[PDB]
Amino acid sequence: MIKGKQGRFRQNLLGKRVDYSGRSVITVGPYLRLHQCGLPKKMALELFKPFIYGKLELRGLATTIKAAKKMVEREEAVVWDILDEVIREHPVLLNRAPTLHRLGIQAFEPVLIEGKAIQLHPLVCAAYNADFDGDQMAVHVPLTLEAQLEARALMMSTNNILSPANGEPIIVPSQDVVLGLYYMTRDCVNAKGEGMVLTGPKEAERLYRSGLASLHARVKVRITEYEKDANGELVAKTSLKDTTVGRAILWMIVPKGLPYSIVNQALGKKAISKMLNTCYRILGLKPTVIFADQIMYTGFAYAARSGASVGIDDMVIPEKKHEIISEAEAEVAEIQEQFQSGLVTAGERYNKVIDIWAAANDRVSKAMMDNLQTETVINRDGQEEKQVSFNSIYMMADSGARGSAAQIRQLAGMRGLMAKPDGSIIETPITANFREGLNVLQYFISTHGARKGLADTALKTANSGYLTRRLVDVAQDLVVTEDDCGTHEGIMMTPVIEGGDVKEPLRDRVLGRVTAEDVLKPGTADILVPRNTLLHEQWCDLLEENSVDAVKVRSVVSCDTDFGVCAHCYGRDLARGHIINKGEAIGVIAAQSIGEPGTQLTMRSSIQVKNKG
Amino acid sequence: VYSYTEKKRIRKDFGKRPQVLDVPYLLSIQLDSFQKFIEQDPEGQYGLEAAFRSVFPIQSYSGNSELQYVSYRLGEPVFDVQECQIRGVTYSAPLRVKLRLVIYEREAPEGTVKDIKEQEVYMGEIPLMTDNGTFVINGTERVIVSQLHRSPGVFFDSDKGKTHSSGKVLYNARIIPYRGSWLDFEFDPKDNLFVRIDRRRKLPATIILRALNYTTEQILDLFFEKVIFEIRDNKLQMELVPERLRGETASFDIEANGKVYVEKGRRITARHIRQLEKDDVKLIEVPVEYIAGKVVAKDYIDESTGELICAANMELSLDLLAKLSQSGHKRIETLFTNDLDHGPYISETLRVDPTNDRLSALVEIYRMMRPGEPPTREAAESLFENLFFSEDRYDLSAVGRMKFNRSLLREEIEGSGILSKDDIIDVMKKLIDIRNGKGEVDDIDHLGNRRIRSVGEMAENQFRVGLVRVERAVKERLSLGDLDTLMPQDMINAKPISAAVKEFFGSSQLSQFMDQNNPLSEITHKRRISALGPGGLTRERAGFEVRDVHPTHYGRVCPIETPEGPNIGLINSLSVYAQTNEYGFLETPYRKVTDGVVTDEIHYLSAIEEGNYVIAQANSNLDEEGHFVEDLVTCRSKGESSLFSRDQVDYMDVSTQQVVSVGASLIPFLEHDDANRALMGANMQRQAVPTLRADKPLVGTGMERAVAVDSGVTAVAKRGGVVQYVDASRIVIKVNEDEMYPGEAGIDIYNLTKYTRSNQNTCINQMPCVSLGEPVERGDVLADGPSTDLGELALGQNMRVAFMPWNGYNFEDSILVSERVVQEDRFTTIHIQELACVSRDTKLGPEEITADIPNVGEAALSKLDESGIVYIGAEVTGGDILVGKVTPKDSSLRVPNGVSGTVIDVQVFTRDGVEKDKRALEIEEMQLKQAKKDLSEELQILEAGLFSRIRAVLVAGGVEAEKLDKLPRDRWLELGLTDEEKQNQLEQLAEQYDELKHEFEKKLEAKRRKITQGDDLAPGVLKIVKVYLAVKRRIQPGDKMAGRHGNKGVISKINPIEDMPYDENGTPVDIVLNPLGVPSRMNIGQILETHLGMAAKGIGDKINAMLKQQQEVAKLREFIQRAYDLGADVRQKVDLSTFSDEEVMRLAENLRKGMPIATPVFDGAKEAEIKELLKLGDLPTSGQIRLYDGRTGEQFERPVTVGYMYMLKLNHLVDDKMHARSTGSYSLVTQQPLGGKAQFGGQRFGEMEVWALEAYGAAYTLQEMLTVKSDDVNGRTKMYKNIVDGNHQMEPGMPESFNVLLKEIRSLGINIELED
DNA sequence: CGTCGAAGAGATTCAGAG
DNA sequence: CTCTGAATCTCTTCCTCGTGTGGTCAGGACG
RNA sequence: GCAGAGGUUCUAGCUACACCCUCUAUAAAAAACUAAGGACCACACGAG
Ligand SMILES: NCc1c[nH]c2nc(N)[nH]c(=O)c12
Ligand SMILES: [Mg+2]
Repeated sequence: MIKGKQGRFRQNLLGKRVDYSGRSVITVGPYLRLHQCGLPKKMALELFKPFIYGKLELRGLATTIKAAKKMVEREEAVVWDILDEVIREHPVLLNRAPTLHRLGIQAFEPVLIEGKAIQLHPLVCAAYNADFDGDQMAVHVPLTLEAQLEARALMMSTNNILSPANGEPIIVPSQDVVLGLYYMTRDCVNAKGEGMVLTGPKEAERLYRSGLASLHARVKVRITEYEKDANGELVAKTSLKDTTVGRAILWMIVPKGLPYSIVNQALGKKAISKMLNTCYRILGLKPTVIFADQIMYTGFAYAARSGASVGIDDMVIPEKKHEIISEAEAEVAEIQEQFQSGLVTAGERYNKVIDIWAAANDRVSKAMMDNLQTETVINRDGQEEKQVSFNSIYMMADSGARGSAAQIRQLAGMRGLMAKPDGSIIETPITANFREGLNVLQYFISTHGARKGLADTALKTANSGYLTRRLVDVAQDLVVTEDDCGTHEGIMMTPVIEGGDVKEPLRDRVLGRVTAEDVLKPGTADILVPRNTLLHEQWCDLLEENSVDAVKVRSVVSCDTDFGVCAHCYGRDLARGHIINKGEAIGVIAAQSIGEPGTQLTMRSSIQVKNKG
Repeated sequence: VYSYTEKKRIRKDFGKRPQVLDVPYLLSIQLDSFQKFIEQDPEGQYGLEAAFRSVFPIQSYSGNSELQYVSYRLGEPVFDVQECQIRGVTYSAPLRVKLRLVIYEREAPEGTVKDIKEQEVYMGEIPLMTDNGTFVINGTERVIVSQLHRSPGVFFDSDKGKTHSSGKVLYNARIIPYRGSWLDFEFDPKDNLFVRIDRRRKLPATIILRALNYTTEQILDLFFEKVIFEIRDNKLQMELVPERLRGETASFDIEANGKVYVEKGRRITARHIRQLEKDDVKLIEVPVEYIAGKVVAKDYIDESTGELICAANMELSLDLLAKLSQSGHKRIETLFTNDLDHGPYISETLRVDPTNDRLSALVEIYRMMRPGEPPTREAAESLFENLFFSEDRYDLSAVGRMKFNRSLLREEIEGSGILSKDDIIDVMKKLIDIRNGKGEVDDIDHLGNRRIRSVGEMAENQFRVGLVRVERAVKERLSLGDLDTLMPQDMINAKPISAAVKEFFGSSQLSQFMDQNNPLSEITHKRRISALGPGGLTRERAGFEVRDVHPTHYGRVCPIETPEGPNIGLINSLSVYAQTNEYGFLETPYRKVTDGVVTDEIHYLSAIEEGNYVIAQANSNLDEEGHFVEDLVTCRSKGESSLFSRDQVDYMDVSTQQVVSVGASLIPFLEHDDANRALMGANMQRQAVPTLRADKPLVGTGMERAVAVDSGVTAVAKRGGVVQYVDASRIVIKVNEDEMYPGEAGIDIYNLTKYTRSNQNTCINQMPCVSLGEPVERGDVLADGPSTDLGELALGQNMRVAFMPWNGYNFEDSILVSERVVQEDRFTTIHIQELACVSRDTKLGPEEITADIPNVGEAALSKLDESGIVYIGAEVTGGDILVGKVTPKDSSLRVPNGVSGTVIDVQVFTRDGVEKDKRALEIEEMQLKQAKKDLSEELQILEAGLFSRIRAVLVAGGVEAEKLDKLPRDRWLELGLTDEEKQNQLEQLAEQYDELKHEFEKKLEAKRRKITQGDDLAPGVLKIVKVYLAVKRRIQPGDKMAGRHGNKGVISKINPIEDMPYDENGTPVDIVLNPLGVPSRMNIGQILETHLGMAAKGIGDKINAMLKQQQEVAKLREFIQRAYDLGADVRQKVDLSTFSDEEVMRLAENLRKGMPIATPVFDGAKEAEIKELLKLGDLPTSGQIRLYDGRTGEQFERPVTVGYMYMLKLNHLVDDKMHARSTGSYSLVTQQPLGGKAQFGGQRFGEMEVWALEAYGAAYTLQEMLTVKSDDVNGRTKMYKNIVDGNHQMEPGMPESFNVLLKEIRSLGINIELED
């Protein structure tokens, strides 16, 4: 009764169950801003009972606590009015069940709703990794004044935009808004309203709502592109830029500081995330929360008007597939006849069969992809012209909304070669897709992989949990207590290449840290950057011009402060783009950020030059 | 031809492959298995009799007293299923055993017994199995899942890899008995055989051989080929056989008769060995350097001093050889050691052997078996012969003998159950062969090595355990008591056998609670076979190759359905056609194939017999003449599909759905979606709560008319005839003349079970499906059960579904639902819930049940009668008072918060001795009157039927009908009926009727007594009252809703009807799904089911339009015939020209809602037929129509998909999820929340949430999560006053859990304190 | 009426040659 | 011959929240 | 409970952290003050 997961140390001392709690299922909750979340009335009444008693006593409605309890149980009209007072500016903590990393438990401002489900802003349904297939979040309440202020200055959903693991944003638009934006930012070579001149976005939105011009149409518009080139000043330039009606409508949503070279492209998913990141970088936080809240409204509203549905005719089966199948059968038959003649060995024939089947699978996949994306053909007011497809299955893959080319390979082309439970590749691959019928044997073979993948969940999670626990309890005590070690030595940093393209440039690893010795310009005896200056984006851009490969960087391994790392030795906080404050608990942050990707992580001649040089 | 109910709604069927074998009775695995456990077997094998035989010899040790079992029978059950469910007493039957006791004379084993004592004794209370295969234990329906455990016998593992960390393989053998101790032979890296019993410490293998009276010479001869040397004056000439020389390098040049064949230092070739054999030379010369390295075979002694020259199994010594040479033993023997082939793994083990005699080996065995126990010359002997060679302490089953003799390549099947001396050495030789290279290891996961154990075998084993305990008692009693002084009942006790059977049935890892969420959940739960339980593997001990699906699962078990989570792949469900062998293994039917023609007679093939054969595939086109139509047919020979010729095959699959389970076979277009999603599609059907108005599936597989009938929900008529009187609670059928017995046939009555609580708080209701005068055929459904329409499984309700994003209200898995769904009440399910108030007998006086509740108002007592019981029919809500119970100085039962239902019935149980109150008297009198009315109504209707039968004979024999009317109808005996063959039958009928009257006048009193008698109860309770609430849960944002194909998601908004999108004609859709879930998770079947549903509803709309206006019957008939033909060839081919043109107008009514469509799983409808069906009506071929936005009113570009999809409502409703609490009861460790459940609780601020708090800078909120909120006796009571005061302060205190840990360490002899 | 499998570190075992 | 490493035996731990059912000592007289 | 005693009520209500009132031998005129006994094990389920 001391040791183990049942003992005191891990059941009653660390994880104490708490009062003022709750639980419910999740709902889309789209309308509430990303700083607020829904809450059923029948739950917020029970959570905030002492506050209601106190407010009733202040009003004089209840002489004693007994009468207050009676009137609370009555659920009459006065009680709801009181509840709409203690709920005004009282954050609550929406905590997901398996909180792997720091963003698991966030704060929200309640908005009372009827029903019996907890709503949730869609843009934060990614950090939680919370689906909507009946997931269950628990609601906590901060009681003391300090707790209320903390759940406002640290935990509000508008305060942690960038994840602590990496600087990239964590509120990237996920499924429907991204598809809507992608369908908005496109072009059909001939749609009504082509070649016209538009006064501005205020007029483009009207010309589209009237139905006089289609959403996609190459036109000429004028745009007031605001520039921050003057330090602290907004320079307004207006040039007649050529773009689509859909892109022009999207211009009004974006703030003024950003340039126009972002909303002009096809706007997949990574483009949207980069747009948010640049907005945060060059505009701050306050004008980025509004932008990220407005982008979801536009994306939903123009994915609803799209009617992006999936039909059987979408998943085209390439015509070349039958011929490819026949020729692959002929090649495997030739190898079989050779083996029956004793020319080749069993293993050699097996390897040849595997290789030719892989080649045929790649060939049929290429044929299907080329018949899926390009094959759209329309008129340009004259002869026929080529244009990227509008197939819904293709639009859900190019935009990155949901699914990649690998899954579509399983929907139209052949499934490929499947693995036996012991790790071997079966000789005959499954030559049937999902749109077509799947045979009995080709399904009994397929069930092996599904069973193995589903059984690996119950071990991947069980091992990642233990690794995370060990990593948490090994650091567990690192806190940035001193502002400057004053040391000199720091570990070297160089780009890492395996022989292909550069895996990580020096502009990626070094950014966010502090140099050890004075980095020198390629022209010798020239100190480009001092020895103890932090490296932000305006410095990394300079480092690109001079093209320096080796830069010394101070790191927490060479710091000399006992019982805690330095502030300079740790570099950028990676959550807010400023030097880490004196005190932040960095011991647990790293353990959580390393043990978090442990769920999706898989548990298991002549060298030709790349380029001239 | 078609049955009458088949003609009511005949389902359009797809499919091209004509099935041959109808699906068997689904539950026939449990019913038959239990039928072999209580039914009499003169054979007495695997029967209650086969269990008695072994434990019934009864012999007092040298006491000349004998008792033998003779016969047994089961008494009539005291209570029926219905009458025992309410009382909670197990549905049991007394076990009466006849025992014969005889007394011999003193010291006369052969002498005749002086007297015979025979009587019938009552022992045990064995339960019984209901008609559906469910055991009743304590008023709760319980089902016992079959187990799948490693079969008794012998297995040779390999233990490849990690052992010894040097790339070596350690072969091992085990002898697993059915009841006994495991015996394991295991090799070692040093190549020494080691015997290990019961997983104890190791032991050299020869030790267990020495214990079997085996000499060293015998042991050596039993494992090796001896090479014979003969002393000669010719350089010690030796006999060399070429076969042994094969595989040996030429140590020295080999010559015979002065001619050299194989050169020295050259590897001997097979050609060289062949020419040696051709020369047929026997003796070959050998240097003395080759014999010295040869280990001797037999002990050689000198005849002068008598002592032994060289010991056997001793390496030859040249000086020892010289002593042997001078002694002159004409024959010299050595064993043929050959590291390549005949590895000497016995000689080295014998060197390791520490003993030399049998007694020493037995002493070592006793020392190892029982450590710390001093040896004894007799104790070891008894223990060794008891461990293995004892009939009682070791028993291999007949299946064990079969498997053990098959693995050893024997010929016989039946043999002794105890291990034999030769069997052990045969196992040893097989292991040595495995090591040498011959033979192969056996795969554990092979489904030919895991038998199935149903309920009957487990019950028999438990009965045997009870029997051996009672036998140990009775034998000891028989020795002490004087002979023939008492009846044989006194020596035996019923309870020891009972507390052994009832313990198994009640509490076990296999006697699981039965879930009744659906007619399919019951079916798939009585079929599930699990590998857990006693004698099986646990979750922690479960590896990863066991969970994987073996190649030998094809047709024997479902490769799709397995519960996710911890026990994944361990509880796989049985297939649809698989039927258990006689030994326990699994069998799957196949069709016998002659040289060219595939016959009709089918064969059941075992798990191992399937291997050596070649089996064709169900998707093999046939000419209907029996010959295959192509030249190359795919098959499955060695677990690897390939192509073969027509003449090679000799077996084909019986059907196309024989691989999948029952539930997984209900998914239409199953083959189109990935197995990962079908695994959840088959797991989200057994959780679909039954709705209010059950609706047939617009697109179903075709196995819906076989799950409703085969389960128990429906009420199939067992006799054919006509319906005489239907009603909402009873159906009376008048049987025909031929189908009825000549005497006492009468008529048949079915009683329908009205609203009764199920094990999952869902309603169980029966609704009539017929009308007066409608003929009813044999084996036909006429009582639709819960979630069942027209005898066709119907779990959900088909809904018009459109795939499109709608303003984010169906974001990533949400499901938008129109107001039209709630308005039609298409998903408002019933939820019957049961409450119970108990009146205990505490000190200071028992509690009162009265209605005089102190300190309560007049409002609460309005809903209470005089006796303190709520009126049957009131509408109670949360917090209302149900029954009044005042504790002896307010403990009255109250409705739990949130529940708002109507009381449907109240049943009051009273203990004998205490007085029944007024309400109890009212209930008892009501039940008595109802019982009398039932016994009178049955007689009135039966008399009507019987007298109707009597008139058939009364008109045969020249008897006028009017005179029979003149005399009283009840008694026609006044007239003299003409003598005939029917007069005697009628007189027998009348006499049986009179005897029946005398029987009823006693059964009435029996029922009177049964209702009136005070029922038994737990000790210390006076009366217990049960109150039933019937809530009607509606649909709500948050309630789960899942399709059949594996798509799930909660409802997000109940949109008003006008806001929904609508097609051109004006009909608004009812559900708006999110398409973005289809490409990521390949469940593409559902997109290909919506089109079929839309086609079906389009044909339904066309039929409805033809019906709404008056139309000639021929118009409807020709259109429906066209619809049923539908282009591509199908198996069904149903004709409408034979219908009488009046059943067509009824079929049209049953089809106007939309014609159902069948689709067998793996030969379903091709997309061409779907396109043709779509073109049969009007809807566009592609399957997408131009919707219109509801709010804006504009048009939707890129037209979207519309159609009808079957959508179940999962029972994970949101009303059972919200829990939030502020303050309440605390635990012993003062961790206040006490655990979120029915009792108040706070969600656990778990270990990871503390880290998530520490990652931020938040510490004050962490402190308030850890001290004030959770456990601080001076913190909670302080801040509860601070908050209501107005200031939100904090005081940490220090958690009580730490003051508990301090005590739990201080009480350990360790002083832990705090400084200051 | 109280009352009498796995898998890995580590600590035993244990060993081999110059 | 005495550590040298080299087998060999023994103790440890193997996610994290919920939703629910059912079953259960200790130790029966005893004066 | 100013100390002792009694107490409206809005379970019980000088301690649970408690608290207040009136009164002088014993209960009766009055408003403001609080939140309680719930262990272990098997089976099934859901999500990450
Ligand atoms: N229970 C009697 C009574 C009435 N008012 C009271 N006020 C206080 N502070 N305490 C009490 O005990 C009472
Ligand atoms: Mg989910």
